[PDB]
Amino acid sequence: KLKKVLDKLRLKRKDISEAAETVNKVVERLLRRMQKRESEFKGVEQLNTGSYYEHVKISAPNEFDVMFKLEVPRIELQEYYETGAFYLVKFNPLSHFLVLSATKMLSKFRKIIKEEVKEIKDIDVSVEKEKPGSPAVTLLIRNPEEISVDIILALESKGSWPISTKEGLPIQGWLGTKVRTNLRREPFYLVPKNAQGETWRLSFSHTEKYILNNHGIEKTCCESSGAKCCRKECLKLMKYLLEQLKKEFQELDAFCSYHVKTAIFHMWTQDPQDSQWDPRNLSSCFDKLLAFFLECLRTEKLDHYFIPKFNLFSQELIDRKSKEFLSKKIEYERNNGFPIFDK
Amino acid sequence: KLKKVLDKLRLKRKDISEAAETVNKVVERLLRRMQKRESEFKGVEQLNTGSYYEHVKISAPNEFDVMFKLEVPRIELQEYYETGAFYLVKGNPLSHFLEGEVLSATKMLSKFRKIIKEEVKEIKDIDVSVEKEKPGSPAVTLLIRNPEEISVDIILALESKGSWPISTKEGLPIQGWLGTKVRTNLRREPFYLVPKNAQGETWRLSFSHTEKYILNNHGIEKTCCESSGAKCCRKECLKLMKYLLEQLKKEFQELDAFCSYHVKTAIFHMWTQDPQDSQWDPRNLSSCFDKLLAFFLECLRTEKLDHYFIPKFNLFSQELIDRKSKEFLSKKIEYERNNGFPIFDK
DNA sequence: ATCTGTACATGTACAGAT
DNA sequence: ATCTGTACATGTACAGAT
DNA sequence: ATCTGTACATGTACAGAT
DNA sequence: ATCTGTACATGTACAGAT
Ligand SMILES: Nc1ncnc2c1ncn2[C@@H]1O[C@H](COP(=O)(O)O[C@@H]2[C@H](O)[C@@H](COP(=O)(O)OP(=O)(O)OP(=O)(O)O)O[C@H]2n2cnc3c(=O)[nH]cnc32)[C@@H](O)[C@H]1O
Ligand SMILES: Nc1ncnc2c1ncn2[C@@H]1O[C@H](COP(=O)(O)OP(=O)(O)OP(=O)(O)O)[C@@H](O)[C@H]1O
Ligand SMILES: [Mg+2]
Ligand SMILES: [Mg+2]
Ligand SMILES: [Zn+2]
Ligand SMILES: [Zn+2]
Repeated sequence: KLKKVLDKLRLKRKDISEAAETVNKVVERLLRRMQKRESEFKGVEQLNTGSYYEHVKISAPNEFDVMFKLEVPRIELQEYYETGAFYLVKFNPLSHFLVLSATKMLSKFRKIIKEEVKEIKDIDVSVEKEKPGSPAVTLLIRNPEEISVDIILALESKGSWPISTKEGLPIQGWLGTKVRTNLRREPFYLVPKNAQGETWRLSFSHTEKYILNNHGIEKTCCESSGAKCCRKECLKLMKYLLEQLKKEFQELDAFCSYHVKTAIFHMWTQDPQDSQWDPRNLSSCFDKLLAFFLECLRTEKLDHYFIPKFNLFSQELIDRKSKEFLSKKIEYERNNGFPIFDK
Repeated sequence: KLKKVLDKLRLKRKDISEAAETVNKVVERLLRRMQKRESEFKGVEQLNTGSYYEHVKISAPNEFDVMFKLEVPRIELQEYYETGAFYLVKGNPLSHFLEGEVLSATKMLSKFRKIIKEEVKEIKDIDVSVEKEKPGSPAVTLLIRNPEEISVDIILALESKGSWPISTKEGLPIQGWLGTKVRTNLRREPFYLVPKNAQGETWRLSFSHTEKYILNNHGIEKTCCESSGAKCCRKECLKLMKYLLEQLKKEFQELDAFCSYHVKTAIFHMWTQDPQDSQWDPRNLSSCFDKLLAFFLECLRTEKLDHYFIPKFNLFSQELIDRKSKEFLSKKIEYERNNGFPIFDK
């Protein structure tokens, strides 16, 4: 039933092989260009993020997310009002992006990438028209197949995480206090998503990657000498429900995969035991996930998992209309055996 | 009953405070000295090991173990006659300890020892001498007196960052317990060679750093023994077993061949055999301790206790310990077991 | 003026003390 | 149930060296 | 400072056993 | 239908060499 759906959603090794071989060619070349040429981004380092690298990518290997992270000296943050997620950066190579302007820096980053792509004749690859606000430089590759790659500029700070995250990452009952303390000793990242043009947003893609690949209360969850859980499978099913709904109804344009990822982090925290995510109980697990996501919509509350004061479902970010709309559509699919899965 | 014993065994904060304040003074000074002038041990780094740093030290804070580890690039090992544990190592600073390519353990240890003795002489803050050398030991042992007697084993160590030696490939069977990711990461840590004998150029592998990790990350659940997790009795069983041996050892010299490492090894095997945190419930301390004794007794009777990291190395081989010694310890354990542990009452 | 090995600053888990 | 000392990991400041 | 080699985890694909 | 074993593929951390 849902096994049958996950089978459809499963990526093929051949497709993975071909898609990766190309994406890596391009990314390696873009990365080479940032240092081996005397740009402001010399020393920038690669960090693969998102669904493909978490092993929760569904349908096809056609969307890849990569951080080009840049370690910066002693940095001063100032929270953009009380948003929790957005900051101004303050205090050498970067002088010419001065307060460090996100858009000015992103523009140069973008300009370089556009130049390097022009010089690529191996592969059919253009640079997508800029979406204002967005921190990505998006590449549209065509093998025969359409593949998109988000190159995300990132500042890496080695200081302790900003105050807004102090109560974030409530993994203590699930992954534990040692894991949490160690995770919060990793750097934090700022990406140039706006709000305006000088605002950066916190990024925990590196932390989310760790969590995805170390998601059990037991150290052996999903390992060769351990028991398989269905945590990732539920994430996939939920992602697919949204993807399918999103491509049918334009009313759902305000919703994205990060909403679902956030909700399931909360579910995993609420239901820490690996036994509460037994493969045999895939149906009820998926169901309790839907129920939870519906409560978030109804209460208009979905807190950033790392930044509790940042509500992704705040009125200011998404209309009541949009939420009620998605509620009805989810409720419908739920109470009619998920017809949309059959497409 | 056993809670009451563990209460006695528990260290006091006051004693910990005083003992540590002194030990650290001495060790910091000894370590500072190694970095001086054209010392062959410049770059040597500190790594605290053993029971005190694993939180399984019992009775008093009176024995501390410290590795002074020294990174040695481009190093070639040759296993000493298929033993698994022992190896030969082959204007550089260590040049002075070589015998045509071969790094002498004893020559190196001797210099190490000489330096330490010299540095201790110059300490008048604290009452601290250097214990007479124990044959078949890699340690330089300090006897500090505070008022109270405290000993500190300074252990010379080579640090190699290469892959662990072949003999350990089947070692550390933690896959069903701590997992494959933990194991892979652990085996990416360096391995250590200490100058224990067999001859004067032989070194022995050391996994004290790994054992420390295991002790402090001993559960199948990541929250085992944490503030938002469930307490197990794994460490408590180790303490009780250590105490049984310590008490027996200081009464009967027949038990001189036995050490705390034997019990530590046995319990690593027990933890592997019983991976679930529920199999080590605090409420079931008695049966947990009992199954541990039963296991240790089987090891003695079958004369088999494999090094947890080096499976082919049997710590209870006839060549290391007499049948007599094992049977003796068997009877004494069996006795304590079947008479309510009278020796705990001392 | 810049660079650096060393010491310190900051944070938390663990366990003992209250 | 809360509070506190020690160990340990990671970041950063800086007197002495260059 | 950069690059390659090695080991193994997380996947997929599929046959034979249950 | 599911489970187990093997083969094949990609990702990633880190050591040793340059
Ligand atoms: N903080 C960030 N760290 C890393 N990458 C980021 C971050 N913020 C944004 N990005 C990347 O920028 C591109 C566009 O982002 P938008 O902010 O315009 O909207 C995001 C996007 O449309 C959607 C899905 O993101 P992603 O492709 O990473 O999803 P996935 O988890 O890989 O799954 P699938 O590819 O299978 O769907 O989510 C939106 N979004 C909103 N907030 C966030 C956030 O904090 N992190 C990530 N996405 C977010 C994208 O490439 C995005 O990754
Ligand atoms: N025979 C041995 N083989 C391998 N490692 C050993 C051996 N003996 C001791 N060690 C290592 O040296 C460490 C310190 O030795 P020591 O005898 O002090 O034991 P311990 O675990 O500290 O317990 P305690 O000191 O309370 O008896 C041990 O924890 C272990 O890692
Ligand atoms: Mg993605
Ligand atoms: Mg000790
Ligand atoms: Zn799992
Ligand atoms: Zn425990």
